[PDB]
Amino acid sequence: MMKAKVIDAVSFSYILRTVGDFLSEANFIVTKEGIRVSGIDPSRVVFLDIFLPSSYFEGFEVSQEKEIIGFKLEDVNDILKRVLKDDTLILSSNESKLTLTFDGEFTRSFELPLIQVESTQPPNLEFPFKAQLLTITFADIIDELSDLGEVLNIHSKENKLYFEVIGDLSTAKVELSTDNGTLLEASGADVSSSYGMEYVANTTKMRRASDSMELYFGSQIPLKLRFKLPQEGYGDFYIAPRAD
Amino acid sequence: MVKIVYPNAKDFFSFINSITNVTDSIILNFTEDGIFSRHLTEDKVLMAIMRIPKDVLSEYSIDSPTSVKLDVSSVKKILSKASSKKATIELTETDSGLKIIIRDEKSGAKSTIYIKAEKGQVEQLTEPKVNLAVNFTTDESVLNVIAADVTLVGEEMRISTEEDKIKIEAGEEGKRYVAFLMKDKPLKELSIDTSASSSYSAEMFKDAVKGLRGFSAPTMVSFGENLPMKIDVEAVSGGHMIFWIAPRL
Amino acid sequence: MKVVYDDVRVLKDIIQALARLVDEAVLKFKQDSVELVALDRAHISLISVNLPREMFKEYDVNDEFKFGFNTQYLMKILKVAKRKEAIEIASESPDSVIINIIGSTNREFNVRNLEVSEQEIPEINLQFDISATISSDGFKSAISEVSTVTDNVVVEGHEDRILIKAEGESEVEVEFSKDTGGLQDLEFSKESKNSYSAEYLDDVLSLTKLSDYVKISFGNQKPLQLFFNMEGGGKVTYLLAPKV
Ligand SMILES: [Br-]
Ligand SMILES: [Br-]
Ligand SMILES: [Br-]
Ligand SMILES: [Br-]
Ligand SMILES: [Br-]
Ligand SMILES: [Br-]
Ligand SMILES: [Br-]
Ligand SMILES: [Br-]
Ligand SMILES: [Br-]
Ligand SMILES: [Br-]
Ligand SMILES: [Br-]
Ligand SMILES: [Br-]
Ligand SMILES: [Br-]
Ligand SMILES: [Br-]
Ligand SMILES: [Br-]
Ligand SMILES: [Br-]
Ligand SMILES: [Br-]
Ligand SMILES: [Br-]
Ligand SMILES: [Br-]
Ligand SMILES: [Br-]
Ligand SMILES: [Br-]
Ligand SMILES: [Br-]
Ligand SMILES: [Br-]
Ligand SMILES: [Br-]
Repeated sequence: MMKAKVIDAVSFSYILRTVGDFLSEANFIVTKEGIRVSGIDPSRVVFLDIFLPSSYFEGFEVSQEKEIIGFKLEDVNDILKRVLKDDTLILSSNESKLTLTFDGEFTRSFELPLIQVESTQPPNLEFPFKAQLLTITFADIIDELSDLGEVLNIHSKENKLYFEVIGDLSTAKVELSTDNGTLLEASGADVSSSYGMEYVANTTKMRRASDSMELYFGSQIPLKLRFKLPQEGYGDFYIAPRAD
Repeated sequence: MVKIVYPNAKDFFSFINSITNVTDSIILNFTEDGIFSRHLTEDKVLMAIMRIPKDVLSEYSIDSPTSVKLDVSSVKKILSKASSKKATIELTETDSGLKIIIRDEKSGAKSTIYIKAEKGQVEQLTEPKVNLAVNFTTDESVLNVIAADVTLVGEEMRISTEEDKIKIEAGEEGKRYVAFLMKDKPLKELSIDTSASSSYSAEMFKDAVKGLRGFSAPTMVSFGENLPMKIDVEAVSGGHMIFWIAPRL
Repeated sequence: MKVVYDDVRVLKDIIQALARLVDEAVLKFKQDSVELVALDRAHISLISVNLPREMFKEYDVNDEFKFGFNTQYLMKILKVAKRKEAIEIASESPDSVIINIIGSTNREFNVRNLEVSEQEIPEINLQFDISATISSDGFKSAISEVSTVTDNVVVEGHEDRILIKAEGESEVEVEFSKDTGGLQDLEFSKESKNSYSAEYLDDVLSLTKLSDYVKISFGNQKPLQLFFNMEGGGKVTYLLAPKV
């Protein structure tokens, strides 16, 4: 039996909507430090890891050392799509049911029977390049480019970040630097890699739950997107590089 | 001459559009009191009533009362785009049926639509004689949240009174829904005469409230113990849109 | 060559219509203006564009440069801009065109220049029986309404009114006259009536955003002419053959 209240229910709902792009089913792993969601997509290209610390919630109470709450992303998202502008959200549970309660205009409560979901967790990593930027800057650029191709090319040059889509009779390019103000910080070697555009584009909904993000990549190593949530929360997405 | 002019094409189309959630074969009744249309779903569960009194009408000329039988399936697309808040709407009888005239004050466009229609004898407007012990006022937006919530969870909606609260339930298996409405959260008004409880078709409630989206005025909802639900809204420009929902059992 | 235009939105409205009409087209950059003349894929209508250098923030064009492009592809590029941000079109090499969408971030597109074969259309002057000037928004509404019930837009001209009509299973008529105030100007010679393809008229409705008013010209057995006089000296003309 647990209970967690999110004041910004809308933003929380966009995190789960993002997870829903990669997973059909998942487990909320609930402990005294907060709630964790991990999973690998069917194509096995993306591993995702979301952690919402207890302090991320307005109220947080647990009865077990470790509670595992399996859910179907479509079903949880159908409910979360019912969220109103200024709703707070309370996630609560027992043995059989997961309850989502919206509060604000009036009080509305949905119950989903738990389902049994097989657990997850795979392989700490060194990256030769790290960038820091506003999530909205990232989201805007990736939405724009996502219609232009199937592969996103990323490379660094003298602490500058480049997003590239190589098309037919066209090539699209964006320069990200501290100088042009698009990056907050960028540091590391000159490296180059490419990733599936669909996977990267799926993370752009995190703009509604995150103001700041971190970007890590290297040659033939994953693209790591860390979306910083309040109170030390994060939404991590590791995307495998396309074969070279 | 059978002729009416309504001040706001957009409000008027909201009426036509509500009635359309029941049928596309509309019967307009031009009576001595104004115009009304009333239609029921095939199972007789949902009733839609458009009632526009002659006093809220900017022009009115009904020499002999008549009903007019229109298929608006194809013209409602035109009516939808031509209906502006700045436009007035005229409905006049022709030899072949009806003519709808929209005069856009902003674009200066005059849209005239001719519709073939059967003429009939004017039917009568009767509503159920029931006392609905429970009353509340809210807006369209609240009702549409509720409708979307319940239809997601199940096919039956149970509404009841729980001591100064209205309680709404749905789901008939694992997945459930519960909502509470109370004064100022979000009820504009609430009147609980005697404890009452009833169940209705979730689909029908959704079709009833889906039409109210074009009306911003306060919406009144009334029900009783195993009795029909009445949903009532007055358009800003005049006239009432009313839905009656038959109870289950 | 290099040009900078500050409202990529106006360009987007033009290319949108163009992309609904034909696959490839040529933007001809000359000393005084950018020109575009294109016959739709079926050869029943003519779109003409003139953009005087006066409306461009920067205009470095010393001789005729021909920008040949895929209309659908250029449409994708112009959509990466949302609000009032600028577009740069440049070219050092005749085989290559650089498009820059300038805003929060600079989006750079490197486009291969296309060798579109053109037919140097004759500067014909046409005699119209009527010219009516009505609001562009009004025109769009009338066309939208009539198109829901017919493929045959009947246009009718009198000394005091122009009418846009559907005749068939659903009779609809939209009037712009003296007394409705919908008629801004009228040049009357002769009573006119003709029918034009609703499909092709729908293709160019984005043009109604370029100006407050559209000058409509036609006659019996004459083609339909839509003239959009934009507030910068810009000129867009659409000429459409009678139906069938
Ligand atoms: Br989902
Ligand atoms: Br339970
Ligand atoms: Br797990
Ligand atoms: Br790592
Ligand atoms: Br490294
Ligand atoms: Br891949
Ligand atoms: Br989004
Ligand atoms: Br990997
Ligand atoms: Br009567
Ligand atoms: Br009334
Ligand atoms: Br409609
Ligand atoms: Br207008
Ligand atoms: Br009685
Ligand atoms: Br509706
Ligand atoms: Br209203
Ligand atoms: Br030249
Ligand atoms: Br010129
Ligand atoms: Br329209
Ligand atoms: Br004129
Ligand atoms: Br004709
Ligand atoms: Br348009
Ligand atoms: Br010009
Ligand atoms: Br022309
Ligand atoms: Br044709």
